[PDB]
Amino acid sequence: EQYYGTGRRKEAVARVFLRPGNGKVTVNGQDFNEYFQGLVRAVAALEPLRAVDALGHFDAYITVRGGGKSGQIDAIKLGIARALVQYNPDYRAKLKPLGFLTRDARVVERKKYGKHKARRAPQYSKR
Amino acid sequence: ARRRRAEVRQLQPDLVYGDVLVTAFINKIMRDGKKNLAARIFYDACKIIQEKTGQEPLKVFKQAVENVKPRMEVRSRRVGGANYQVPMEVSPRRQQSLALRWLVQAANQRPERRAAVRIAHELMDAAEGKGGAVKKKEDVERMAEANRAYAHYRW
Amino acid sequence: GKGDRRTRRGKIWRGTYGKYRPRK
Amino acid sequence: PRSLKKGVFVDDHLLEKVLELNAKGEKRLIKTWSRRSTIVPEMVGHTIAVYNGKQHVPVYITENMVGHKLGEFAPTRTYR
Amino acid sequence: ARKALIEKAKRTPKFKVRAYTRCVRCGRARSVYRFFGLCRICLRELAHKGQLPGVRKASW
Amino acid sequence: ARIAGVEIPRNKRVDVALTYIYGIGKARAKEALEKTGINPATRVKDLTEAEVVRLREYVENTWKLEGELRAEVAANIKRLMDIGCYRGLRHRRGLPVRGQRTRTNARTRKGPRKTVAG
Amino acid sequence: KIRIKLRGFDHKTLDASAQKIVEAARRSGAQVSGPIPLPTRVRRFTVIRGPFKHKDSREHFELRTHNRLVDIINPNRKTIEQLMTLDLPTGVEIEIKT
RNA sequence: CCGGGCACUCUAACGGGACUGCCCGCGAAAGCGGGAGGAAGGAGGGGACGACGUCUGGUCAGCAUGGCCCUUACGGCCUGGGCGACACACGUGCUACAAUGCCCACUACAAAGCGAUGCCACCCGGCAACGGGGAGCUAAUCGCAAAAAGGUGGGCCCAGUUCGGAUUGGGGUCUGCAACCCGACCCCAUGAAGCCGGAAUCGCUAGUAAUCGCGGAUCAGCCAUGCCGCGGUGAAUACG
Ligand SMILES: [Mg+2]
Ligand SMILES: [Mg+2]
Ligand SMILES: [Mg+2]
Ligand SMILES: [Mg+2]
Ligand SMILES: [Mg+2]
Ligand SMILES: [Mg+2]
Ligand SMILES: [Mg+2]
Ligand SMILES: [Mg+2]
Ligand SMILES: [Mg+2]
Ligand SMILES: [Mg+2]
Ligand SMILES: [Mg+2]
Ligand SMILES: [Mg+2]
Ligand SMILES: [Mg+2]
Ligand SMILES: [Mg+2]
Ligand SMILES: [Mg+2]
Ligand SMILES: [Mg+2]
Ligand SMILES: [Mg+2]
Ligand SMILES: [Mg+2]
Ligand SMILES: [Mg+2]
Ligand SMILES: [Mg+2]
Ligand SMILES: [Mg+2]
Ligand SMILES: [Mg+2]
Ligand SMILES: [Mg+2]
Ligand SMILES: [Mg+2]
Ligand SMILES: [Mg+2]
Ligand SMILES: [Mg+2]
Ligand SMILES: [Mg+2]
Ligand SMILES: [Mg+2]
Ligand SMILES: [Zn+2]
Repeated sequence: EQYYGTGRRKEAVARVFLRPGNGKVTVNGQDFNEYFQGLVRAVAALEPLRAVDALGHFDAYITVRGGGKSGQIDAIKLGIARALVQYNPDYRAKLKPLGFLTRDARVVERKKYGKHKARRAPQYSKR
Repeated sequence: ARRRRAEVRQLQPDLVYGDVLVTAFINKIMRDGKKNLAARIFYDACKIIQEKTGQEPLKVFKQAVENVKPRMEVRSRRVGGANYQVPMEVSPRRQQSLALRWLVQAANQRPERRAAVRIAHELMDAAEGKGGAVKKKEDVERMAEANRAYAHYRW
Repeated sequence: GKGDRRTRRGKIWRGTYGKYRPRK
Repeated sequence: PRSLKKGVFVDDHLLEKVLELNAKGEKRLIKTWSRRSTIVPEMVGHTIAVYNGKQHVPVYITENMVGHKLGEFAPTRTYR
Repeated sequence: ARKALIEKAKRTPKFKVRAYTRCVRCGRARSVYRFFGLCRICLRELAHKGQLPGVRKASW
Repeated sequence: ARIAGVEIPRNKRVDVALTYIYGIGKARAKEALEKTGINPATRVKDLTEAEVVRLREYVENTWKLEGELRAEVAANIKRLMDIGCYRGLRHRRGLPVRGQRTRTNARTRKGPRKTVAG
Repeated sequence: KIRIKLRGFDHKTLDASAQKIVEAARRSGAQVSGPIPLPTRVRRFTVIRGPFKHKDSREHFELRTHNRLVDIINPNRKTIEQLMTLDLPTGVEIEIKT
């Protein structure tokens, strides 16, 4: 009937709700391509369905909030793959060599006192 | 890298051609962290090269990069006072970085107005064996075979 | 650019409003 | 670009002093430490010693200079 | 600073604009945090001592 | 096409070709193209003399312009310079007026760097 | 409507205070909604480490105001019976609005 | 938005979780190489944390303090001026020299904070800074608020320009007893140098550099381009 995964990337979450359907994807009450599309990276979110050839099987409804859009895409990528494994746990062995089910733990490195931006040091003269 | 080998960064396959060399080229185009703009430059240049020439831009991009790969270059080495321009080979990883960076830095030296026009035109010339990028490659291998007299300093 | 105060961009750089960057 | 927007400000020190000097006719030099104030038309023709911080400088006030402030005519620094 | 310059305490300042911060503990003129009423130095000295409730070390 | 005192912008859009008038920036050009009912995008070479004569009517006598402006500015300097004004003293010695610092970076107002010894 | 606003600098004094209130109101009142945790207000202060510069050595401190909500639904007496003055915690502070 | 529900996102407290524990190889061992499982592996990433001591380092001008001087005065009050001076020199930054760009309209996705005489939605006047009116908020419930780069559409067509916003004339708002020395902000006009920088030299090894905005501390106001934080997009390269 329905399968779910959460997915997260860089202070951004996007809950993926999978239902068997024509292949049409809604994101925040907008068309998938009316939200994205002006962004070349957008197709990455959907790569889990091409790894299992789940293209024409599922419809998806997503709720994406937080962060910027490019991180929103990666969270959708995971949430899609998470709902995919809960659907058929035999897809773990399929999806895992690609890493689609791993979380990207890289977040903005905090700024540190004495530097300009958290690594970049102020330039000096000595003379 | 004093300690380790400092392994290579593994680039993500191209979103379009599934090709890592594409992404690596797109990155050299990207400035100020705009990967979105850099792709739209590259892909809108793929339409120029495929219309103004009835040939697949995939094989031309490959063929252009190959013609700019230097087989040898010159390096300095501190010897007996002032140093020397010493010829030696180019590891195949460095042939990649140079030829890619050379294509991009050449295209921006071009006369054409819009970005993707310069890229596609430079690419088209580079595969054909001409254009500014192939001159940097043909000029480097001219440094070697010129200072060839120091081929015993190989290091 | 960010220097011209009679452009929208030079208005957001100073953090002010005017004819070249109204509120709503 | 200069702005007081209304109630063009003048110090109460000289104001009550000058308006009384009109009713008795133009007087000689006047001591003033308040250059904060603007100039008003009823100063024209007078002589006012404005403080630069060190001395009192005689300033003949005329019709052309009605808009400004005192001390615009009594500079502070001294260069070369 | 000087005991005379703790005249801000007695302000009756004749102009509100002449009210200035004046760290209370040490009589510092310049850098006075307003929520504590201390100066940046008296703030660190009282924080370490533990006399400022809720004020811990900052780490993240 | 001569609108103000002798002034001949050409071949470009009309609003932008008005910038080439002294007393006209982008705010005055957009205003004249608005109040004279002219498309700002039309090329200067494609301007109707009936539109051009309407433009000359407007701009010539609405605001003080090119010739008079230069004299009005200078006579507005001599004004504060002839009186003992402080602002006038700075205009004499070629220094900033709006209250900037001169210890460095006075370059635009004054005499690109003339160096001495130490 | 019975609102109870718990605020304190220590996060163990609020919890020591909030749990005690649910246990006195769950013997009488309906299912109390629960100890719902509200976000924290974090005031930060950054101070140069010494006097008289060495500008680039500052160490910062933070003062965190933790918040909690209570919301007993329809409490009458044996709720308010144990709620007059039985609480221990000190760094805690409470308000009531209806 | 209501009814209603806690599952989800979240919030903020308690826990679990990774240990070379499992497999192969080497090794005497410690461990090194590689592999599966796993959100994560050999210090997962980032902080706070800086030993015996060194430099007679820095500060008696934050405070404390030994000695020495001053005592109608080195002290005390005020107004005014100065800390902003300008023939030059260095440091650190900001904005740029443009088309991977500038401008205009339209439209989309943050994290972290601040606010009771303050934050001020919203309405009216004003080109606008802003003024009047006035709602809500002791604030996950209201407000700062619009995030910007981005996307779609359109304009400029390589030019000291629709690049660049210095300088200067002119009109005006606000704070403040008061803006001459000496403030910020708005509107009109002016539209400078500058077409990627000599010798030399600086930063960073991954969410890093680069770039884009946002907030805060002090503060009536502000010369904040500073500083301390926040997230958005997101590289190149390391033979040695
Ligand atoms: Mg950043
Ligand atoms: Mg610094
Ligand atoms: Mg230093
Ligand atoms: Mg501009
Ligand atoms: Mg001299
Ligand atoms: Mg003392
Ligand atoms: Mg003050
Ligand atoms: Mg000159
Ligand atoms: Mg000259
Ligand atoms: Mg000369
Ligand atoms: Mg000497
Ligand atoms: Mg500092
Ligand atoms: Mg760790
Ligand atoms: Mg650690
Ligand atoms: Mg010493
Ligand atoms: Mg100073
Ligand atoms: Mg209006
Ligand atoms: Mg709430
Ligand atoms: Mg709510
Ligand atoms: Mg609440
Ligand atoms: Mg366009
Ligand atoms: Mg020039
Ligand atoms: Mg221009
Ligand atoms: Mg040019
Ligand atoms: Mg390092
Ligand atoms: Mg402020
Ligand atoms: Mg200034
Ligand atoms: Mg700021
Ligand atoms: Zn103090």
